[PDB]
This record gives sequence, structure tokens and C-alpha cells, in this order.
Amino acid sequence: RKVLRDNIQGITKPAIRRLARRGGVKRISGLIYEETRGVLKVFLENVIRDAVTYTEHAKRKTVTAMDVVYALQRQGRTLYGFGG
Amino acid sequence: NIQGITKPAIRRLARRGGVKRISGLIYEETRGVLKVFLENVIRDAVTYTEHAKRKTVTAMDVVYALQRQGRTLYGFGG
Amino acid sequence: KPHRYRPGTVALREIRRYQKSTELLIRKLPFQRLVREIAQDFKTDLRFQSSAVMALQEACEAYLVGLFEDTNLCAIHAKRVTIMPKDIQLARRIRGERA
Amino acid sequence: PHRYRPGTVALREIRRYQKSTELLIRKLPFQRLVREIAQDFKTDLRFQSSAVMALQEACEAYLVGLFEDTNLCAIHAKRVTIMPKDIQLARRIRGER
Amino acid sequence: RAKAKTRSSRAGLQFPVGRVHRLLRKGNYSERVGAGAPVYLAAVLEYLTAEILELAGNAARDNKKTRIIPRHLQLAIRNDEELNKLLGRVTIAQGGVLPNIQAVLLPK
Amino acid sequence: KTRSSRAGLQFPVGRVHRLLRKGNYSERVGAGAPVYLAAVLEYLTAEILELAGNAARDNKKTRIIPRHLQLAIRNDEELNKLLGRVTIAQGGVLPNIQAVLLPK
Amino acid sequence: KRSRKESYSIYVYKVLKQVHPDTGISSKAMGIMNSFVNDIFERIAGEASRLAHYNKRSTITSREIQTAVRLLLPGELAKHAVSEGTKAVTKYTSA
Amino acid sequence: SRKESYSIYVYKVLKQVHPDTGISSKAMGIMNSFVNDIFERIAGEASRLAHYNKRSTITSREIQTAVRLLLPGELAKHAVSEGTKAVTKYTSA
DNA sequence: ATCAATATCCACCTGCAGATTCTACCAAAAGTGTATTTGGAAACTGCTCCATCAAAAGGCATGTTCAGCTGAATTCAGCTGAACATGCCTTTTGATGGAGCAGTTTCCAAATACACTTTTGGTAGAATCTGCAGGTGGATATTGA
DNA sequence: TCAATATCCACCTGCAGATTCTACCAAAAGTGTATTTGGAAACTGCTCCATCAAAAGGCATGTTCAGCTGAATTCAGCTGAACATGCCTTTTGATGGAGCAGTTTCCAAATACACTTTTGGTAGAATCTGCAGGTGGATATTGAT
Ligand SMILES: [Cl-]
Ligand SMILES: [Cl-]
Ligand SMILES: [Cl-]
Ligand SMILES: [Cl-]
Ligand SMILES: [Mn+2]
Ligand SMILES: [Mn+2]
Ligand SMILES: [Mn+2]
Ligand SMILES: [Mn+2]
Ligand SMILES: [Mn+2]
Ligand SMILES: [Mn+2]
Ligand SMILES: [Mn+2]
Ligand SMILES: [Mn+2]
Ligand SMILES: [Mn+2]
Ligand SMILES: [Mn+2]
Ligand SMILES: [Mn+2]
Repeated sequence: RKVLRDNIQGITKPAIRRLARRGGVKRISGLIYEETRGVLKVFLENVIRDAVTYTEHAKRKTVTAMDVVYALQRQGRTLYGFGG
Repeated sequence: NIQGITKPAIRRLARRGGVKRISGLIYEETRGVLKVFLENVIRDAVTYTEHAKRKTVTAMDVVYALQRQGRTLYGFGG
Repeated sequence: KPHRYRPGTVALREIRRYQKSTELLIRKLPFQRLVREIAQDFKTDLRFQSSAVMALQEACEAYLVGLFEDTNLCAIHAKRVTIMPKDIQLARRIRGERA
Repeated sequence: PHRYRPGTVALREIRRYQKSTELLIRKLPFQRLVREIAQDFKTDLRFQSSAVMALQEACEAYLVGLFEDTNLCAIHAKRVTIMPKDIQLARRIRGER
Repeated sequence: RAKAKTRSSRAGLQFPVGRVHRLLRKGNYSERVGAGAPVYLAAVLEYLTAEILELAGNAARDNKKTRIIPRHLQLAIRNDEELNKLLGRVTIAQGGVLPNIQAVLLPK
Repeated sequence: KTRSSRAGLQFPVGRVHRLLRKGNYSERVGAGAPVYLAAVLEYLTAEILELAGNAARDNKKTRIIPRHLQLAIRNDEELNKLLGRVTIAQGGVLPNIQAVLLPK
Repeated sequence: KRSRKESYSIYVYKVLKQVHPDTGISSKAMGIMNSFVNDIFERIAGEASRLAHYNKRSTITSREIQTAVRLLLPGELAKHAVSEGTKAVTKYTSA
Repeated sequence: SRKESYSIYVYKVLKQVHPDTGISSKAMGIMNSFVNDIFERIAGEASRLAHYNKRSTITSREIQTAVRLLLPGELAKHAVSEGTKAVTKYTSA
């Protein structure tokens, strides 16, 4: 297939700004965007890791939404809406 | 009673907390928080007590309460 | 004239706006791509249910949106109105995330 | 006479108290406080000696922890003096308030 | 033989008592499960969902819609102090956030 | 002739098995689970006790006390995380003072 | 032949009609509502499971479900939940 | 009557890492609280892992995954190591 | 206080994705007769909470004095927001191939049940120690001049 | 920089509250046997995940340009620290006593089983419909003058 790199930059400045808006943020310093990407990277890494752990223990090659839900659960980030 | 928790003690707590200067309003603000903490914990412990049909709050009751509050404590049977 | 709004007027406009909606703010593909990148760096030859990638985005945006809320408080508490990395870090520290 | 500059003893008290582990709230008062609040949930209760100590331990830990995040906030505001607004902010980011 | 009659009806409930009883046994919560247990539980569950659908349904009314959606669910939960506390660490997919803008941020 | 000795463990395999069994976790319990779990428990215990022993030594003490267990944990990144939401009674806190608070 | 999977949709819908006879619910909203029920069910059953263990009791009775409810739900929500719970039980038992 | 705890085992293990060191009463308490906690966390996750996977039994397979999921990176490796080791050895004899 | 420039808020419209209602099996509730416990119901101990008393010992409450910290004001360099031109990619639709979840059967290795048979772990006394808590005495760390 | 005032840090010391160590008795834990049955292969049915192609226009990029926000500085009053005083509450210990957390039985009511019929639910089908997207128009909000 194709090689994946620097995809974190897929999280555009525009998008991070939109998110801060919903968070009710009026003014955004130039250094926020990269911090944000940092924080997002970590958040995703931790959730995908536990998710995949669940997937492997199921002896599956496909990460299911439930895997992600249990993952989020462990992180104390319970999500409603994908109960399967 | 809550007034029983004195300024000096609150000073000491803040001190172990690394606090150097304390606004005069902290003491009263602190008692408020301190009160809510016990209310929440105790209230649950007692609930555990009654379910046990007991009249004596036990350390394990406090421990289980502290766990429900996400304040897990080591040293009293768990 | 030409005409142009004073700085901040559009921002507040954008806030009022995005707080009324519930749509996702990160683009779908760029984000799916980011998941696949991270995932395969943990285990290879993986596959994802359409919904898993969506459950992840719902989670991430929900997380970030909430972190910015807290960050916004720290800025304000600092007699500022512009959020800075300082704030995001204070937030996460108090949150007990990366203390 | 001989006086220490403001904050010199404070730092000293910090270094001392961060070193020790003794409870810092006087026992009896606390005992009394616990029992009072408890009375509002169930009457004529009895408190296991240890149960009270557990609470004081849990409680004093909680506060010391909260004074930490509070101090972090005060500093973030270019201050060195914690204020109620700092506790409020801390407890809010913590999700308690 | 006697005509079949559901436990839910005996209890006067909408939620499935028998199903809840099954879930408790299969759930590994305790060796044995009493009879009132699934009833009291199905009851509480039905009351809680009823409490939120009422609030959600109103949210729907206010946005002129007649079909409840997630945002309506979020508005109901985030505005009612108690439900908010009960789900203070739950995140509702597609629910957005409550419109709220700090005062200091407004034009002076 | 006990499973613990057979597993080469100092922790009670038999007891762990009896607990897993009585704790309403699953209907059936594997023969190896008690062993595995017992190993994990023992390992983590050793880890705490060692660091804790070192903490005791550094204080010029032969007997470990709560303080030493707190000093061992809050000083080890990993243990600290594994117990970040646990409070050790009588443990106190790590000495630490914000720079901006120092003199001159 | 796809195996059948249960949910609470049927019951949520019934209850919905009772409160707002005129109102509908999108499938995504029912998605959430299902998560809600499963969530609280687990929270309650869990504390009940735990509560019985502590009291060396091998069976979870409505008395367990009740203390559980008092511990997990806040103020008023608990007050009403408890009534409804009790009420339902007594009715059920009382013939 | 009877009130079991891990005091012994903690102590035995103490002597291996520090045959020279002792341990206060309260300190032992912290150690029991510790074991019970972790015991509960792992057993807990293992319980869930088997349910998600509709299994009637909790095996070392579950406990191991449970450890990956609960313990921090390095700690998890060793835990996983020590674990599989005890089982292997136990199985041999 | 216009008032010209823009962004918003609303009601009217209407075909179509989705939400509902209609149907036909079939897992899984409900029944009913048995077998097995669970755990609430008096009685009856130990054992720890509670009270009381009774000192001293600190530790906390007060009032002074002023050091230095926190805001309130000013000021200004330049960062970050608003508007705009350009055209890149993400978004939408629709079509496949085939990797892999999943539903079925088959059925040994492995776990549950049981009846006994042997430990080992938890107690309740007897036999030492690690340290706290003091006591000098000696540099330190602070401060004022 | 000196000279004085508390602080702190060592070393050594000795009683004593806890630790260890010493001896035993019942709940557990280890054995053997006889069953049971969970869930790992070996298959196959068949969702639905990864890819592709192609056209379109919603948005992401990058520039300009200057409003106004964050960040130094300055400065004063007034809050909060350091302290010497002095009295009151908390800390410490037996003492008894009464409440009550535990156990020992009892067994009657309640739950688990086994298995035999009944239906409420779930999965598609066929039937409907709220409303997403569009629009034009009455407001409303901003920002220059
Ligand atoms: Cl910063
Ligand atoms: Cl304040
Ligand atoms: Cl196993
Ligand atoms: Cl019951
Ligand atoms: Mn109604
Ligand atoms: Mn294949
Ligand atoms: Mn022995
Ligand atoms: Mn000493
Ligand atoms: Mn089978
Ligand atoms: Mn471009
Ligand atoms: Mn300029
Ligand atoms: Mn400014
Ligand atoms: Mn001055
Ligand atoms: Mn029917
Ligand atoms: Mn519309």
C-alpha cells in the first residue's frame, strides 16, 4: 500500500480554531496549534493502544467500534452512541 | 464545629502544600470545601453502615466510601 | 468603503456559531488517515470498522473541545483573553492528565 | 530584637511540613466535626476508632493536594498569594465544581 | 394451564423484568439473584429514561422539531443539574456543547 | 507440594485461585490464572519493597515505614502512575518548592 | 442467517410515547438511549454486586439494588428512583 | 476468629530483596491495601475481557491482557514476564 | 445619532432518506414440580466505643508594626484577527473483490464436583530492638549596621 | 564586610512501644475419581472493509495590514507575615459500663433446577413523513462619521 507520514498535520489550523470556538475561545496564540497537535497525538495513541489490545485479545484483525468504546471506558472517557 | 478547624491548621496544610502566602479569605473558603468533602464521604460511609444494619461506622465503610469518591486510601484494611 | 468588522467580532460570531452546531470540526479523511498512521505504528495489517474511526473522532473532538474550555478559564484567570500553551498545560496538570 | 523578613519563616514552615507526615488538623476538633455531620445522616451512630483516623487521613491528604493545584493557579496568575478564586479555578478544572 | 402473564405487568412496568433478571444472573454479580431485584432495577431504569425523555422531548419542542435527536439529549442532560452530575463523565456523540460565552469575552 | 512452590512463587496460588473463584468474576477459572496473577502480584510487591528499602536506607533506617513507601512511589514515574489516584496514609508528600517562591 | 441482538429500543419507545405521545426519536438518539440504560444497569448491578460481597451475602436482593441506587444517583433522582423501585416491587410481590 | 491477609507473603518477599530490612505495622497495611487493590483491578479487567468475548472462563490469557491494559509500559513487560514464567515452571513439574 | 453594510432570524416549500408500522419465526420468558439453601430471628458473649475525670502542655487567639506584594495606570511593539485571491483535496457516488467476522458441528483437554487426607496460616503469649526524643556543641543562615 | 541571633545538623545515648520469636488448632489447600462441558479446529456463508474512478466546490493556504492585546514599568496603600503575650482547649490515661458486632442454631420462605410450552422481540418488508436544503424578506447588529 502507501506509506503514511506526518498525518498529524491533517489537523489543520482552521480545524483547531473551530474546536477552540466551540470551547468558547475568542483569541488564539500562534503556539497553540502545535501544542494541540501534541495533545491530540497522545490522546489518540493511548486510546488506539488499548483499543488494539482489546482487538488482539479477541484474535481479530479488525478494530471494532466496541473495542474503541471499551478503550475509552478504561480512559474514563465513556462514550454513548456506538453501543453496536 | 467546622470553626474547630483553625487558621493555624489550615496554614500548616497549605504549607505542606507548598503555599508561601495566604489571603485572609482562604481560611473560610477552605472550611467550605473541607465540609463538602466530609459530607460526601461520610454520607456514603453511613450508607454502607446501614446496609450492614450496623450502628457503628467502620473503617472499611470509610474506605469503600473513599473509593466511590475516587479517593482510594491505603492502610485501613484496603 | 470598504467594510470590515473589528477584530473579535467575527470570533464571537464563530463561537456563537459553533456552539449551536454538533457537527464534527476535523475533516473526515485527514483524521481517518491519522488514526491508521498511529494504529499501524502499534500493530500492522489492521482494519477498522467505519464506526470505530467515527467513535474515535467523536471522542477526540469531545475531548479537545472540553480541554479548550478549561484552557480558556486559565487564560482568563491570568488576566488574559488569548489562550497560550501555558494554559493548556496548567489545565492538563490540574486535570491530573500529564501532572 | 531580631525579626525575620516576611516569607522567611513561611519557607521554613514549608520545608518542615513537607518533610514530616503527622496529621495537621487537631484530632478532637475533627472527631467532633465528623460526628456532627454524620449525625445529620443517621442518629446515635458509633465511630470505629480507625474509621475516624481514616477520614482525617483522606481528608488532610485531599486538602494538601488541593492546596497544591491552588498554588499552581495563583502562580499562573503571576501571584505568590493564593486566593479563593484560585481554589475555585482548581476545583473547577478538577471537575468537582 | 394458567395463562402466561409477564413479570413486568405484574410489577406495572414497561421495561422487561425477565430480561433484566437474565442479565443479572449471566452478569457475574452474585451467586444467586432475588426476585425483587430485577423488578426494582427495571423500575429504576424505566424512571431514569423517563426523566430524560421528558426533558429531551421539551428540548425538541423548543427547537421546533418533533423528533428527538442527540443535541436534544445533550441539552436535557447538561441543563438538568442532577442528570449532568450523573453523566458528568459521559460524552454524548453528536451532542455539541451548551451555548456559553464567558462575560469577559464580550464587547465592552 | 503446593502450587506456589511448584510455580516457584512466594505468593499463595491456592488463595488467589480461591479468591478469583469466590469473587464473581467468571463462571470457570483457568488452572494457570491463579499462578499468573500470583506472579504479577508478587513481582509488583517486590518492586515496591525494594525501592522502599532503598528509601529506608537513604534515611539511615532499617525498618520501612509509610513515608518510605510514599517516597518510593511518588519518585518512580511508573509506580506513581499506577497509583496516581491512591493516597498512602502516613506517607506525607515529596519535598518540592516552586522556584518563584524562593528568596533573592 | 444473522444472529439477533437485543436492545432496549422497544421499551424506550414505549416510555417515550407516555411522556410525549406526539414525539419521535432518531435512530442515533436511540443509540444514545441504549448506551444510557446499559450504563446505569452496569453501575447499579456493580455496586450491588460489591455491596453483597462486603456483607458476606451470596444473593443480590432488591435491598441491594436500593442501596446501590442511593449511592450512585444524586439527591432527588435517588428519591424518586427509590419510590418507583419500592412501589414496583411491592406491587409485583403483592400478587 | 480468622482474618486473612498477605502480611506473610509480603514479608517473605521483603526478605529476598532486603534480608536486612524490616517493616512497620502500618507499612504492612499499606502493602495489603496495595495487593488487594491491584488484585481487584486485574481480576476486574479479566472479568470484562471474558464477557466481551463471551467466555465462561478467565485464563492466564485474560490476566495477561488485563496486565497490558492496567500496568505502565516497563512495569507491564516484567509483570508479563514474571507471569508467563511462573506458569511455564508450574506446568513443567 | 444616523444609516450603509452584512449577518441573522423566520416562515413557506416538498421530495426522500430515515423513522414507523406490518409480519413471520423462535430464542427465551413463563409455568410447575422439586430439591437446596439463604439468611433473618432469639439468646448470649466478649470487646471496643463512650463517658468522666484531671491534670498540665502546648497550641491557638490577639494586637502591633511594617515589609513587600498586589493591583491600578500608562505605554507601545508587534502578534493575531479579518478579508481576500487562488486552486487543492476532501467529499460524494457507485461499484467490486475478497479479507474475515460469524454461525455451525465436532468433542477432547481441562475445569467442576466430591470425599478424604494433610498442611498452613491466624491466634494468643513470650523474648528483643530500632528509634524517637534529648542533650550538647559546632558551623550555618539571616539580618541589621 | 562585620557581629549577633536564631537555626540546623551531628553524634552519642537509653527507655520502650512495637517487633520478633515461640507453640498450637482448626479452616484451607492438595489428592484421587468420575463427570461435564467450554470453546479450539475445520468449514463456509456472506457482511462490509479497502480501493478505485471522477467531478465539484467547500475550504485550506498564504498575504496584507493595522487594531488592540500582552507585557514591561512604576508606584503606593494596605494586606498578610513575624512576634511577643497569655489564657483556654486538646492530649493523655485509666476506669468501668453499656451497646453491639459476632456466632450458634434453627427452619420457613425464597432461589435454584429441570424441561415443557408459550409468546414477546428481533429482522426484514412495506408504508410513511419530519425536515434538510433552498429561498426571499423582514430584522438586527456593527462600525464609520
Ligand atoms: Cl506559554
Ligand atoms: Cl478570590
Ligand atoms: Cl488458565
Ligand atoms: Cl428481592
Ligand atoms: Mn407528558
Ligand atoms: Mn478468506
Ligand atoms: Mn504454621
Ligand atoms: Mn532523632
Ligand atoms: Mn458445549
Ligand atoms: Mn492553495
Ligand atoms: Mn502599530
Ligand atoms: Mn492589555
Ligand atoms: Mn512602603
Ligand atoms: Mn406476538
Ligand atoms: Mn433549514
